[PDB]
Amino acid sequence: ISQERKNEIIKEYRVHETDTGSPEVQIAVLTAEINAVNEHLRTHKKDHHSRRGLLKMVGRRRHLLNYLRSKDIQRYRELIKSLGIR
Amino acid sequence: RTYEVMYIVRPNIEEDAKKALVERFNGILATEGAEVLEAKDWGKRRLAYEINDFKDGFYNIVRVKSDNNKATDEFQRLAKISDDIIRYMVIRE
Amino acid sequence: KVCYFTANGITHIDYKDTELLKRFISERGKILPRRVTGTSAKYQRMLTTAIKRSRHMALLPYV
Amino acid sequence: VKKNIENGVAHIRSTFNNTIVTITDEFGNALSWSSAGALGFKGSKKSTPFAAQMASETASKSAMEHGLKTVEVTVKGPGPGRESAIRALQSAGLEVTAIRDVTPVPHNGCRPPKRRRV
Amino acid sequence: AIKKYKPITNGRRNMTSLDFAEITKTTPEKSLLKPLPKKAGRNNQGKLTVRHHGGGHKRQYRVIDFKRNKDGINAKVDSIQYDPNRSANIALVVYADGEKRYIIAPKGLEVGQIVESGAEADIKVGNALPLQNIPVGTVVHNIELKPGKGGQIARSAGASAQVLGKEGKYVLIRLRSGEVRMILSTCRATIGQVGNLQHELVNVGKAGRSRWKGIRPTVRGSVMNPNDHPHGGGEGRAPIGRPSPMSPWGKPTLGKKTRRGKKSSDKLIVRGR
RNA sequence: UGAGUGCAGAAGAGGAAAGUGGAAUUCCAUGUGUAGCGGUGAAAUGCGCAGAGAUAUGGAGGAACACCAGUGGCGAAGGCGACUUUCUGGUCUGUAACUGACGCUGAUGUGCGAAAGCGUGGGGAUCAAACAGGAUUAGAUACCCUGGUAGUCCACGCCGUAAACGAUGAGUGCUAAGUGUUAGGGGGCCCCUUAGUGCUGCAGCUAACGCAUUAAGCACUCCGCCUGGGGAGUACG
Ligand SMILES: [K+]
Ligand SMILES: [Mg+2]
Ligand SMILES: [Mg+2]
Ligand SMILES: [Mg+2]
Ligand SMILES: [Mg+2]
Ligand SMILES: [Mg+2]
Ligand SMILES: [Mg+2]
Repeated sequence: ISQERKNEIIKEYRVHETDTGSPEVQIAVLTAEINAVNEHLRTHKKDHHSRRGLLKMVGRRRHLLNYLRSKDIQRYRELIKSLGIR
Repeated sequence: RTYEVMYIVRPNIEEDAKKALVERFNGILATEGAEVLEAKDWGKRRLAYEINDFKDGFYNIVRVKSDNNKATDEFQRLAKISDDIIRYMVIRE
Repeated sequence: KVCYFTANGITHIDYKDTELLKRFISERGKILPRRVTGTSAKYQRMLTTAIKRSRHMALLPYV
Repeated sequence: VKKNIENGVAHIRSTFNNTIVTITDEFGNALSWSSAGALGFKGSKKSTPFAAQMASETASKSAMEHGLKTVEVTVKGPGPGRESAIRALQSAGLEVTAIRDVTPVPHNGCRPPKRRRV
Repeated sequence: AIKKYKPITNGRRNMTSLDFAEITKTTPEKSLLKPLPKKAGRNNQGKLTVRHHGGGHKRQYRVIDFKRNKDGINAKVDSIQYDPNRSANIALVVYADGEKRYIIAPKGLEVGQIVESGAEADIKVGNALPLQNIPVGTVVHNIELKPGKGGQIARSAGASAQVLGKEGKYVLIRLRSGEVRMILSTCRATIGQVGNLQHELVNVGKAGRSRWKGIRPTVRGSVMNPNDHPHGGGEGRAPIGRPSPMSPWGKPTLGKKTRRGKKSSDKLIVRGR
């Protein structure tokens, strides 16, 4: 993707203004990334080197998401209903 | 996305249709959601190796700014058909 | 010895400057090696790209 | 029977078991050749410098009857026949206007054959 | 691509068939249909001249433009239909003057897509040009061999030809079957492969599925009697018993060329096979 | 502080689809021109007076991309080498805004995996299992030679192996130096430092060989694996 869309989405999920490193922000970015890579793969389905990075992104997402579930279920539930990933 | 298009026109075209051809191709690269930062012409220069029993040919650079790639694709497509053209290369810069 | 591009400050090689490239070539159109020219690897790799492009466009010979 | 061509090419193909030396126009038309097999050489003699000289001499003397003085040299292949063949061509009463050691070297092309184990 | 039916019975055990997914309308255009009665190898004389035809589903002929004489006008593909009269799928193209005609639909022709014709045309698939304004190497179909008559050399499914060069008034064409042929440059053609590219991968599965098409069964010669077939006769199964395998009417069939040799295309044909 | 994000930068044969190009081989057609060519330890089979081979021109077609090219680079490995466009992943440096241990390993499972091989459908130049011939030899269903089918090539599936090797599991940290190189950064051509990549080498280790800041050292965590050779990576399941 690009800095443009990246900024455009982290603005609306960051808990505050200078934050750009919260789990919510990261996992939103990640969902954008994996969706992009999937739309690449539905055309170029034989790029396993790119599916690999997809899998890494998914694992990192789920790790953040388990941590947030441990920390505040309310932010967890709210984020997942805002993203539609469960 | 600033590209750079250079092609080759066979020496045995008369100057009028040569000007017309170059108007066509500049209008193609420009008239698909683009613009042309510059449209340049060197001259009937020598070739290092022969094409189709041609020995020398024209050069024409068309430095383009664009996005979405459609113009450049149609350039390649039509330059394939056009036997008035010999070479074409695009280089993103 | 010395690198020509580092010497001259130029940092980006163009596929059209035969009066800059033709001295990095043998008699037979062959790319010269780096121990000969004294170039860096970055600029040598640039030379490969630029030269082979110029050859495609007939600005220089394969032979 | 008569032909008057003043300048031409000599194509020296040499290998590790035979050399052939043919004498043409500047347009690829044959006037004469020679070969160690034409001279009767059989075996490790065809490989030699000697048969190379003798073939160049024979073909040049076949071709000067067509009135040839100058001739361009065109070498192909490996083998220790080419230098001797060329010196012999100087001795055959012909002038030498250019050597070209052009040899078909590919750009990483067709797959060569397997290795001989003897 | 292809439907592989599961093996319930033994008739669907090795069957395949087509998804029919290139196809948008089934109901045809009433205005362009014509009747088509079966003849079944039966000549004017009433006699069965050609064997292994007859006894199939009935059909109605979809009238098609293999000429494309309507030039300059641009068309709009409306629907891609079925034709039983052929192996390929067809397209209802609507000219801007409001006329509907069928064509052989190529590979990659989509609904809403435009189709021109003439010499001043684009080189896109579905468009019809003469072999002068068709450049070299391009892949084509529906070539006519006589200007004005209509396309006869690329009409089946998945078929195409290749333009190679020009001998002035003639044009070299690398047919399917590998046979090169000069063709006259006024003659039209279309760019692309004909569609239904998987028509050949259809396992029929049954004898009925062939009888529905109009294919009576082939009886072989080694089972007929000597009154009927020269391979025939013999006590037990017998082999052929001749230097050459023969046809029913007593001509050899394996290897023997059957072509006339003082024909006018013999000079137009550069390479064979 | 570790691990991750962001901001500013760098390199790269990382991967996938299409597109373009040139050298060479093979094949064809035409011209010239005639006695062999090719190959061998040496010869013959084979091609050739139906005009070969050489040579020149042109064309068709398929495959691989000379020089750059490097103990160089990238990738989890396998592997990746013409050029271009489109799409796409990961890594390194600096900063110190940002979250604040979110980390490591990882059985079962899932998925990627040279080459050969298999299925379907194309393609088909070279090379070349099998096959045929010649030769060699006591014999030669081998080496060598002439040819030559599958196959090698493409797409979609399958197999799921290798001396798949660094025969060295992954993560983290501490432990003398020296010298080359790759991509960076800071300072004043030199110095210093990150992440890799090679060589030599002290302590230590090792049965020895040798490893030695890219440990085979010192230690911790997790996983898998060994317990004499053969039978046997066989058999039954
Ligand atoms: K390996
Ligand atoms: Mg009977
Ligand atoms: Mg009879
Ligand atoms: Mg019997
Ligand atoms: Mg009988
Ligand atoms: Mg062999
Ligand atoms: Mg180091």
